[PDB]
Amino acid sequence: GLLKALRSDSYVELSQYRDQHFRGDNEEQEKLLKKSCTLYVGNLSFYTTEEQIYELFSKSGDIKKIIMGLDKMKKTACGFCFVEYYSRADAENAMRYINGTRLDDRIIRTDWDAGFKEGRQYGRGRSGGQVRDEYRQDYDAGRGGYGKL
Amino acid sequence: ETEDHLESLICKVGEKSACSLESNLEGLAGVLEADLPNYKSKILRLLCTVARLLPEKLTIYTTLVGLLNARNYNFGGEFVEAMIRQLKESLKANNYNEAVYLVRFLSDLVNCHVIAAPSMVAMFENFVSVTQEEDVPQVRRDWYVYAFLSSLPWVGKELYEKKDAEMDRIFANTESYLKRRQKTHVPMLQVWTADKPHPQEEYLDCLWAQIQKLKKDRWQERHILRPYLAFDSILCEALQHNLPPFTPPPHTEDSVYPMPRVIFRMFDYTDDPEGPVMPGSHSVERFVIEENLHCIIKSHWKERKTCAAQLVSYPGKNKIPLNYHIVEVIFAELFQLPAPPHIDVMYTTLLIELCKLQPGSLPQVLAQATEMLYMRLDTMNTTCVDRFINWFSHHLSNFQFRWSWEDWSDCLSQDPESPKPKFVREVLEKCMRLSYHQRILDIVPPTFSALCPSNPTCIYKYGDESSNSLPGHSVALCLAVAFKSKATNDEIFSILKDVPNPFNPLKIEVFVQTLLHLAAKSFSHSFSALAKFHEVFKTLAESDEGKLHVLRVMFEVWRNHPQMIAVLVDKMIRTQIVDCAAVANWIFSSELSRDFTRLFVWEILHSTIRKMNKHVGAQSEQKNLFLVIFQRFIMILTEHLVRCETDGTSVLTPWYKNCIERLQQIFLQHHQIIQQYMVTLENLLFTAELDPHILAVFQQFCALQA
Ligand SMILES: CN1CN([C@@H]2O[C@H](COP(=O)(O)OP(=O)(O)OP(=O)(O)OC[C@H]3O[C@@H](n4cnc5c(=O)[nH]c(N)nc54)[C@H](O)[C@@H]3O)[C@@H](O)[C@H]2O)c2nc(N)[nH]c(=O)c21
Repeated sequence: GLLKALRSDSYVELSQYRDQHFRGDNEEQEKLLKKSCTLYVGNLSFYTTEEQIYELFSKSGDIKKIIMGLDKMKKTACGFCFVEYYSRADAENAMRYINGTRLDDRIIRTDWDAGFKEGRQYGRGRSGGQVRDEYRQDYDAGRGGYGKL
Repeated sequence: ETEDHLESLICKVGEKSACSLESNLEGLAGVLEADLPNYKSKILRLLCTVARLLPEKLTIYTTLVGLLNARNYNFGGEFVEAMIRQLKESLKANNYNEAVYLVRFLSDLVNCHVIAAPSMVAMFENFVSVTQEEDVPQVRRDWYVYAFLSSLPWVGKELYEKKDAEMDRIFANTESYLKRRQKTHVPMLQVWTADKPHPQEEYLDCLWAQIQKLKKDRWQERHILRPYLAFDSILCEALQHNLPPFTPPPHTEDSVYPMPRVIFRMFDYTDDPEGPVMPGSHSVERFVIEENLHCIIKSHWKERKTCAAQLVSYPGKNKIPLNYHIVEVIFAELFQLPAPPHIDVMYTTLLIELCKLQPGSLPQVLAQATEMLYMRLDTMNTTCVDRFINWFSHHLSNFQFRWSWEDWSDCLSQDPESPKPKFVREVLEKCMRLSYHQRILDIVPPTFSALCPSNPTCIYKYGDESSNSLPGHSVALCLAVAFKSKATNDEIFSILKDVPNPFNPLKIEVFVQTLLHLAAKSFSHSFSALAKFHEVFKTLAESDEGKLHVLRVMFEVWRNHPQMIAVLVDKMIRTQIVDCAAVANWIFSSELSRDFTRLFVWEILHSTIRKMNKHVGAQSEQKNLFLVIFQRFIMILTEHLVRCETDGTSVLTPWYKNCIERLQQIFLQHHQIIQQYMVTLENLLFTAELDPHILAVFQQFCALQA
């Protein structure tokens, strides 16, 4: 026999985020999120390299591919990436133990992703970067100073 | 009522509550009784479930079951009967670890007046009797003895009081058995070979010494919480049941027993003078504390924040230096051989959650422990050193890489190949991978400069410096133009025809030198470069020599960037540019002999073996990969030994330590799989003809299931 209490795996649960560009029914989006091997990683430094992301995320398993987030305009690093694993299990351990730890001295946040599609590697903010950075207020050195607009 | 509510009540009892534990137990006893006429079946299953899945809460549930037996004798009887069925069912399925908890549960039930002592003493006689069976694995005898001895901290006193003659008899048999046991496996499981300051003991010899002390102390131990002692009036008047004669399930071909173990030990009371006195290495208190903590982790390893909360809220009869116990148990897990109970990175973040929870105390202990681990590196096994390296560096990257390096200045004057200075280099290199070259150069004292990793700069043979006299010099510079111009595969082949043929090595060299050089910007460039010109690769390295030459050149191009070397090999294997066999032979090649003792080399080899493991159908290729690896290990190890016999020098050199332990690591990290090849290995490679130094590793490995 088993116990429900021991099944607790809160770090692997879906978050509130939903891709507002996803071409399909929300049901189909969650359906993909639950079998996904891809993770969205946020709050990276603009100077954070792909090599650094490989070293950190490989601790939970073998990485198939990494896609860096780029400013839709200047095509430079804008602070986020997608890490795709070969197996769900390795993607879960990253959600369990890497999410919320440091990378380039910043606390990053990981989230399940429905899957990569061309055009998704670009910030959707008006100024080209990530939406979050459009109306920011603070002075984040590792994120391009002030929040643009 | 919903069975869900019933489960919640049983699962939550004993947790944080305004009322006393005793009160809550009595309360639940009532509820459970009233719901017996309609949910007795469900209740039986639930109690049996927590008995085998919540060992850390053992005495909480035996007490509950005790109170119920007192109220309903027949219910108590059906619970025990259910427990025995579960025990057999568990043994039947090779779930021996789970079975032990069931055995301790039945044992403690004696203190709850639910099971007559005589019944337990008899069952244990049949347990120890297993050591007398013929033609069975030592690991089978071990488990039954362990299940017996590890139950004593709970029911030892009572059993000795009711049947001291019987018990003296069982003990005598147990001791004679422990005296003839084979100890071949020990050298392969020790984290340290040094027996100073703390000997790393074989688990059964240690548990026996602890039991001996408990006995000498008239079976009095001051740690275990026993809720039932508060219901003496109620329990001391309940009818006790008699267990049927227990016959242990015979050994079979399908039987798989737990591997033997070695007790991790790094602390004693002198490491915390101003805190509560730490129970010694040979006291049942140390055993019970670590057992409970290990179980706490087993139950909550998935939720790091919760896991840290449970460890820190661990209850005990008397106060102990909990922080030292928690830290020691975590390292005992990380450094366990063959492997840790859970994924390595988990321990890194668990330690961070513990630091956030106890900011004023946990951090000092951790730093202390880190210092001790560093100072004892000289005899630490290679597999553990790697994990130490990977943990410490990852840990530092979460605290701005701050560390008092001058504390380890002793390594500056030692032989570069020594454990300590090597550890520092490997750690700094690891730190650079999570950061960048300058960052690491600026965090260490000037005195450590030399120990820092060289700048991961690419090396192009036909760059500016180069002369035009070099073979292929023109074709190389030609390829450079073609690549910048988006040439196709056919165009690249045509350009390569202008290369003389010494399988053409020069064609490969110029092609790989140039292609890699133009994609040196990032991993993605190199990856896409390998993919785009995948055709040229397959053709140029269709032969084994070809694959071998590709790796050789790639190594000459990125020898300063180990991380790049690794990810390139991984990609070349996954896309068939080269195969695992080639990579294995490349690892033991002359061009890599100077880096043979470095970490990245073995990280690549293991990633290669794992890829082969995940490849279904290709079982022939899997066995051949192992055959190749062991074959090369035996060649170089033999070569070293023969030369030491001649030249008359000592065998135990830093190089030897690495190589011999890396061979050991192959077995440890893949003990599960290699098992099926075990036979063939003994027939063709690890024969009696081998030098004992090498054959010994193979025999220690077999000892894990002998
Ligand atoms: C955070 N992300 C981002 N992504 C993926 O990254 C790519 C680049 O997209 P980005 O430029 O970050 O743009 P988004 O569409 O991802 O923008 P954002 O969610 O920041 O805002 C969208 C809208 O939602 C509003 N909003 C902000 N905060 C809240 C809130 O607390 N509640 C509600 N209800 N709404 C909120 C904003 O005002 C705005 O109108 C791109 O590919 C993108 O998909 C990503 N992917 C995953 N898997 N997970 C993530 O967390 C992210």
